[PDB]
Amino acid sequence: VWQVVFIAFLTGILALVTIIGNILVIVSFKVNKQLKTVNNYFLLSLACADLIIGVISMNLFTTYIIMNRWALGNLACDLWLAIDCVASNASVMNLLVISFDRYFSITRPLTYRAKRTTKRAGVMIGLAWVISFVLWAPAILFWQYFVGKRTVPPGECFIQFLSEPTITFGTAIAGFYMPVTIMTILYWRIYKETEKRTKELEKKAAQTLSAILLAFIITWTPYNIMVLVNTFCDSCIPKTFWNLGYWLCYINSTVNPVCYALCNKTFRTTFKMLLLCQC
Amino acid sequence: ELDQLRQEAEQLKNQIRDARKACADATLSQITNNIDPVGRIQMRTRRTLRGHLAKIYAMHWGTDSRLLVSASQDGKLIIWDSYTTNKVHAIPLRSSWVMTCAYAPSGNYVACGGLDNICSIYNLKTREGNVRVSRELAGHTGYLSCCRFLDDNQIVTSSGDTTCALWDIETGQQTTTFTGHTGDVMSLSLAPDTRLFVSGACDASAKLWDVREGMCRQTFTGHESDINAICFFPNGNAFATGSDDATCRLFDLRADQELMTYSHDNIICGITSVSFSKSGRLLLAGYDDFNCNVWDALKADRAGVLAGHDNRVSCLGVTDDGMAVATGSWDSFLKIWN
Amino acid sequence: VSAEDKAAAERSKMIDKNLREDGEKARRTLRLLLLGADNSGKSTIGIFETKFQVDKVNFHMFDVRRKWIQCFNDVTAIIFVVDSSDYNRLQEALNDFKSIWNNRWLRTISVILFLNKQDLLAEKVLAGKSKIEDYFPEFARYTTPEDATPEPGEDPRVTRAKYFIRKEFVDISTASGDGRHICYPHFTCAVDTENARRIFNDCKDIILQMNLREYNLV
Amino acid sequence: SIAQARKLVEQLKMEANIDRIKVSKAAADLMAYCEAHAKEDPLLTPVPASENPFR
Amino acid sequence: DVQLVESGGGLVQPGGSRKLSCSASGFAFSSFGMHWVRQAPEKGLEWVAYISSGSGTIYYADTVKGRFTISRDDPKNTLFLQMTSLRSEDTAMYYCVRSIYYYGSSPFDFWGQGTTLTVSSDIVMTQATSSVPVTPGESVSISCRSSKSLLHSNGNTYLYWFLQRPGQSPQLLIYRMSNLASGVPDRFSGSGSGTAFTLTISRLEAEDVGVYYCMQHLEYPLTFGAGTKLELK
Ligand SMILES: C[N+]1([O-])CCN(C2=Nc3cc(Cl)ccc3Nc3ccccc32)CC1
Repeated sequence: VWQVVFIAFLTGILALVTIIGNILVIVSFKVNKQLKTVNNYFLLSLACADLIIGVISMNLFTTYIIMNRWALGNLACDLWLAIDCVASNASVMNLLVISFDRYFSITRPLTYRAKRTTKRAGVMIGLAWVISFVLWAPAILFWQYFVGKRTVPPGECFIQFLSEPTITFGTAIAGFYMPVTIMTILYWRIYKETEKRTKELEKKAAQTLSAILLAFIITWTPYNIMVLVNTFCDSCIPKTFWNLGYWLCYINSTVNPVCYALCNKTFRTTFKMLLLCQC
Repeated sequence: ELDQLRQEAEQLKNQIRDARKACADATLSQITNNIDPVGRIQMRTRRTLRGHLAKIYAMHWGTDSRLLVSASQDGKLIIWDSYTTNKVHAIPLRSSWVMTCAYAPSGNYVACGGLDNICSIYNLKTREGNVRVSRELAGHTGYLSCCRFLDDNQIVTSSGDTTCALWDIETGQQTTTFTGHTGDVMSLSLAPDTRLFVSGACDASAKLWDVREGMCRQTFTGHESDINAICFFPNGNAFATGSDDATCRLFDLRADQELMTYSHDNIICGITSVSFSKSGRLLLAGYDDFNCNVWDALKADRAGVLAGHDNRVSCLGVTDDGMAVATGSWDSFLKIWN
Repeated sequence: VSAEDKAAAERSKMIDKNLREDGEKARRTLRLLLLGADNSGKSTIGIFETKFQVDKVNFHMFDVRRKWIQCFNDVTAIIFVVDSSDYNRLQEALNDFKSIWNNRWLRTISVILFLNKQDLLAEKVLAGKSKIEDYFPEFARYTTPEDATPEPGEDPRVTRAKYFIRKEFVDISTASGDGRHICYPHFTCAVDTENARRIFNDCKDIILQMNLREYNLV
Repeated sequence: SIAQARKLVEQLKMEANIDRIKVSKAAADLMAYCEAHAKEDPLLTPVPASENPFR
Repeated sequence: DVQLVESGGGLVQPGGSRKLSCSASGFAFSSFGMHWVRQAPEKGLEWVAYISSGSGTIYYADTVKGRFTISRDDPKNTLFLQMTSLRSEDTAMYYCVRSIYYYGSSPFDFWGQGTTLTVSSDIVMTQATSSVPVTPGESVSISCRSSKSLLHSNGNTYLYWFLQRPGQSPQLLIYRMSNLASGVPDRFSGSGSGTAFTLTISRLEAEDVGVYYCMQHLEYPLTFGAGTKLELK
């Protein structure tokens, strides 16, 4: 086909954008002394999950579309789905703990950050990653052992328990829907004191609030919606439209540097300095 | 009467100016355009004394060029084994504002001073294995900007009451007071023979004082703003002043007038600390723009920059043996350059 | 590494943990600078230090042309007091607040304002033996700009002056800085009981400003 | 004020009287001093790695 | 005012257990490393155990490694030596010694008294001169020779000289060859090189009779000298 180069190039440019954006964040925290703060630990953790997506879960998907069938072993389809589901969950938890950390800094300005040291600034980082491991990796890597063998066709790579229609809503509720409810409630409450401080003692608050909530709802809801309807009907939505929403879920890792990192002025100055001239 | 002294003071001042001009036989630059330029000196960070949590305001090398005491706004005086980065001691301070710290030449004492208008002296080498306060010198009106040990029993301090004093540590009394400056004395340097000392002040004037007699021998006026740092040339017959007007100048004690000015068009921030080198050819000045410039002392051309701090350089000390330079900034790090 | 250098390193590590522990306890306290004038009631709201803990947060306030301003560049807020009742020196107070506002180091440092002798001010203009317009005539206008004051109406026309004197300290205030640092006018007496809450609430607001700026919601 | 004025003249007389020398004699000393002590300046003259105590 | 007082001990039948206690008073005990050293009735000083400041580093001698326990209580200003399975070779009098460790320090500076206990690879020191008589007013030089170069690459040599007067605890004269201690006359001096060290006692005087020992510090175990004696006539 004459469009194979176009499809790979379309995802190829986005794949390289994601990896270069994340590696800048992981080195900007290191080469710049002003970025070694306590709240910046959450951003580097989010970038770590972001680059894992950009090197393993994205390029392998490019093969699955340019090459019609999955040319890999039984286990070679097991670890990719595990690392994809772990990394994506890890991104949401890091975005969740960022909402909590921002929430208390605004609402407890003199107390919360005072009782937040590097020893206890990495604990919720660990629970952010540990929950991602246990909820997904054991449930996917060793699912065939628990029930028979590979129920998947030999030339496919989908997750086995998309058909079990009780775990799929449970793991979607515990993976996307619950963190989103906490996210918007906290980010709506943060806006309350933002208006209150201006009054007692408005524009840039919304310009950043939407750029961080919308850049997650629209790039992740369609996939979780299709999984909900897929578990009831195996073949009711197009596979190409299933795949586009599947690929759309990786784009949050692309925009995260220009969503949480490139928002900060101290990050912006460092990024401009290295982009203008290599150092 | 009162008017008569006014013209007499002015006329006698003019005789000073005429006497100064007769000694201006030739410019220092005129006769020094024959020596080989130092070129560019490349200094690299060799240590980072992590541990301070606030803005470092002063440091002092020991006479052994091994131990150094550092002062920061966290109320801690730390002695560092710079060879191994080890912390030898950690002295808590009663007042958290330290503008100066000194190391006794013997090594048994350290001096701390700042906004409390008190020079506190700590005994390091003593029984019980801990550092204790030896004396608390009181009597200045303004804040101490600098203090330098002469021996184990005498210390010369500079203050913001436009005065400098010499103390008897055992008695705790001001043996000598030095008056005559109009602005705030911000820096101090003892001569190698510890018989005279300079004290640059905020009135854009620097003065030589006599420790034995207590009389201001000379006064130098060439600057336009606060003089922040001052240091003797290793000869002891000249000193350099770094001023808030963004200019270093090398005054001469015998010629009694300025020799060389170190200024560049693109430099606008002031000068915080000044220290010469062992031979005096290098005039290192710490600036407000986060790095210190290694000026050529006889040539007034920037020979290099030490860009390793992300905040302004507060203190700039050089080892007595010339083997290292230690720079402390508001970044809460000391960097040992070689 | 030697036997004694290993032991020396163990000593250095122990000093490190006490330095970090002491530094951590030093992070739950707020530095406050106090300035103003001589006949101003500095201690009625060589360096004196007072530490008052309001709502479990330590506020260690400090009492002392001003070269040592470079020390107070990490201060949360500089408390300034001007003499409302003392009339024919206010233009000195404006000049002092002018340099503190536009100083090299106090560009991001907020200022709290604590207009003093408020009780004396009310009875100063009621008698009528003091022409402010003769001190400085901006009052010639006497606009009484529309405002709401909890306090009663001025019998002698005193209250507009209560906000008349006050606002000169909010015009120089909003002339340079681009919103980096904020001044907070207040009115206080010598018997105004809970006055440390004003700094606490003002210190609360400033921590938002740095917090919001890092998150770029402002 | 008269006493302070007298002290200023008394101080200035001490300033103008004592002694001075020309710059060329004074400058040639610093030119000679640095060139005489130039062999013991590690900052100016680089030192071997075996002699640097901050390796 | 520095004072280390040792207690416990006494007569124990073999197979039993006994705990010694040393109480410190007069110095910052929390900032000092502490040692336990025994003394056989007619032998020399011997290392037993060492506990660091903060109890983060403990070293026991191979002779009693396993049946000895060392511990300290900084709030109580005391340190203990729990001895179990006492042997017939453990009959000795135990001292407690303080040592601090930083740049320019003088470890093993102060020694305590002794507690009697009667029960019914490594560098080796060479104190060849078992006993040499010296006339008063003259000068005597003692030579030490270990079995290893006692100069480390950091420039720090390692020998501490000790003087054990009759009926008295050992005292520290020199730390690291060429460093006088506190409260010591200037006549004592030391010099030399690796495996070749000498201490000079110029102008020998009264109250200077005793047995001199030689200790290394480059590597635990803390092996001491066999003992060099000086006596009157
Ligand atoms: C789209 N993708 O590239 C592939 C899959 N993926 C997820 N899949 C799910 C599977 C089910 Cl059965 C229910 C819910 C979710 N949502 C997630 C929720 C959190 C983390 C991962 C997923 C990671 C990204």
